[PDB]
Amino acid sequence: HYVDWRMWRDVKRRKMAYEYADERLRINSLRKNTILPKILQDVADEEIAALPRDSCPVRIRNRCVMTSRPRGVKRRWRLSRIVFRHLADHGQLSGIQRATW
Amino acid sequence: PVVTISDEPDILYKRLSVLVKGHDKAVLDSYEYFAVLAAKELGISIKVHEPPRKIERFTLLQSVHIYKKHRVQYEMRTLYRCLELEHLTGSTADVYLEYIQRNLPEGVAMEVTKTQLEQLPE
Amino acid sequence: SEYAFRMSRLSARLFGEVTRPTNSKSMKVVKLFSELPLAKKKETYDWYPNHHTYAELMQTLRFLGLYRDEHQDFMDEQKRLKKLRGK
Amino acid sequence: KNRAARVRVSKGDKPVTYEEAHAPHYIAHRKGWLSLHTGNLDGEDHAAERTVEDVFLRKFMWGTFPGCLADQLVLKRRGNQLEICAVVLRQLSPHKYYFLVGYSETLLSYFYKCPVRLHLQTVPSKVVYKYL
Amino acid sequence: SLWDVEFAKQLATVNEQPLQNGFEELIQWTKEGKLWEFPINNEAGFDDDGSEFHEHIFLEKHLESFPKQGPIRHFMELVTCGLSKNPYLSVKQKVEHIEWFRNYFNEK
Amino acid sequence: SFFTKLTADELWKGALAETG
Amino acid sequence: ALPPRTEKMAVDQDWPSVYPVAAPFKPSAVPLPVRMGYPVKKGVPMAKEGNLELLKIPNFLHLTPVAIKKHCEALKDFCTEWPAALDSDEKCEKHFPIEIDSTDYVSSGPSVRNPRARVVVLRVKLSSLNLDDHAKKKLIKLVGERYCKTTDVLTIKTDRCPLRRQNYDYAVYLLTVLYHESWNTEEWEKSK
RNA sequence: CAUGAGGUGGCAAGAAAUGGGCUACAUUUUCUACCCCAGAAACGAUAGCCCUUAUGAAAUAAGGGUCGAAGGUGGAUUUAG
Ligand SMILES: [Mg+2]
Repeated sequence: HYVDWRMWRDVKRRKMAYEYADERLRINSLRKNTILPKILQDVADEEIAALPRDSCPVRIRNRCVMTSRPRGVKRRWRLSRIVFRHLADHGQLSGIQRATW
Repeated sequence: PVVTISDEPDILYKRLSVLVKGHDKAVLDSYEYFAVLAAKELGISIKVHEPPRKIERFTLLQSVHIYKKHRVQYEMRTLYRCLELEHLTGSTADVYLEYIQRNLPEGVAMEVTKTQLEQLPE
Repeated sequence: SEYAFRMSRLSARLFGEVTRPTNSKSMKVVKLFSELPLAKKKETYDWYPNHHTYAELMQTLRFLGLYRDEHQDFMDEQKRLKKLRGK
Repeated sequence: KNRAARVRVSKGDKPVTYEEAHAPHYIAHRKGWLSLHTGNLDGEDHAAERTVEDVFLRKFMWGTFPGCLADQLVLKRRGNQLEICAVVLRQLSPHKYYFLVGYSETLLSYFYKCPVRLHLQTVPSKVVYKYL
Repeated sequence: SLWDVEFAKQLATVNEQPLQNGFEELIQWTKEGKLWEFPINNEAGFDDDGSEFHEHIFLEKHLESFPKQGPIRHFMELVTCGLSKNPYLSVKQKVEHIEWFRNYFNEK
Repeated sequence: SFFTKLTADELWKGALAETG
Repeated sequence: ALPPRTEKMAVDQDWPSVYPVAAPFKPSAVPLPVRMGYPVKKGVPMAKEGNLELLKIPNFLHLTPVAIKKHCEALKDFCTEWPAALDSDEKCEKHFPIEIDSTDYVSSGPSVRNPRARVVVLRVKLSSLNLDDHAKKKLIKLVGERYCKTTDVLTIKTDRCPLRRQNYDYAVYLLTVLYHESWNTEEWEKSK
């Protein structure tokens, strides 16, 4: 009942990130120093590596909510430049008017 | 009815500024007028100025597929209105806000109310 | 200047922030703790709203008889036609 | 040939309503915005969230009121409110409509945690602007 | 006392009239807790268990015991500072984080 | 999904294909 | 059933009761024959009794001037008038030093949680503080980007903790501690 | 029991041809000051090479050294105002 499998995957990834975020942050903190030993840093890195992928925050791709398309997606509305346009034209978004300029 | 009076000192608000953002100009004007009518009636010295409109613009493709040159650009305008109120007791100010904030127009009209305290030094 | 340094230190102490001197690298940690992480932001985890809920509820409503997915009805009709046919 | 919302001249038969008969370039000019909320002003938050809700609501209304919406809705918000103005045909019995309305109010309210109170506009036929 | 409750309910019912006006409706809504308490605070709730700034910011107390000369301590201090700088995390959360860190340290 | 759905008229039009 | 409450409406009437609270248009309720729309090439602006445009308009059918006046009259209670601390802000300054000034935003929708509202600054005049000799020399040194020289105004800004009141409290405390520090000179000071 | 779904790894490099950009080829210039009265000079800036920095689980960008190509105003033709 999401639009496609890609969307579902994305959602799952997001969920994973939400679950494991704090820990990840902590590990990054541990890593990213000149303060404190090298061995410890190495260990931290190893731990991070071990931690499962998709919990990774970078794999989180932005799509449109309505049509599962990755590009032309305004982050202000979270919808594609087709869907958004459609919304705009009928007049279903307040404020959005055509730039006569 | 039923107001009551506490024994504690009421809080003092100085030059209470209020900035109304809106999409449509006429509506904003009307709102301003209403505010003026209110405040004056109450017994509050106020004034109004209109700070300059902002227009965030952004462009996207007219087609679905290919055809790059051919674009459509949108804009979402916002115009402002100051409503700076010169000197009042705190309760009164609150009441005024209530009168205003409840019955402001829908979506269009969004005020930002910079209240300004005074107090003793500590 | 030593006096200036001392003053700076004092200021830092007053305003909570890093008192002991350090690099641009170690400030990263501080920044991180100041911020939320990218994954815990309400834009991120709640980017796609529910969806499942929206669908399921609609379906339930349709079943009840208080709402009509016209598209869904059309699809059903098509399916029926197919069944009648070939299939 | 740009051809977004603009309904197309086929003959002199097509009965078209005022919102329906006006191209997107008129939105500020000879038309108004259907939805109304603070999100799209700047700087201001929670636009995306609102948009989805708006999209949902119209659809829901259509589902509920089948052949009983003359023209597209008007969604409004005032703090913690969600007012709706639906132009409805005088087709069904009023009792049925009443039954529907309360249900819609309750269901929507429970969904969005926002007291809805929609107000209907009974008109016998679709209000024609042009026979396009 | 269920009987008492029932009686009260009955009394309430007896008292009732219809909605009368829009103002009345609004009042009712307010009483219920559906509408907001004007003028708006952007606060109502979210009280953070009576914190009073020092509980959020000054983390000498929540720092706990560990060697006060090494790089580890510096790191901890930095972390504390970061936490203090933070608004969005609660009082509990910061403390929890600190505890976790401590545990980790102990483990090594 | 629910948002991927749409009105009936459009669907009908699509089906018919009476506009080459 | 007719155009009711329009054909049977009195010329000269308590209008505020017909539209008390803000609501949509309702052309049956409204007596005015308003025509809202762009005219057709050789026709008329669209009639009252079935327009979307009218509905769309945010409306001030409530808040008629008379109604507003009445409301004001009703609310002459709730309103303790402020004393003779006078205009010009000189007298006030003399009496009340310090100027705290936190904002609060009123957005639409189900939530009211806007972070921006929590922030608070504390603009206090340094001459109006009036208890510093050597501390004037030290306070400035302590407090870098704040303290304007054209108008002697210390302006601490608090953005750390979530609540507004707590932030304010912190700011107050910050100021006090700063003052104390300025007053209480250290030993190392001498190396100027 | 697959043109469906999930996982791990990978996939993009040019013998070439051609399109559209950027940068030059210098003295109306190059460098430094100043952002338009100055003082010096007699270019160009990739390709790599190493070294950092940023990002991020993980190297694409940014800076510094080094190096320091071709090019020494462009043919038939053609592009814009
Ligand atoms: Mg064109």
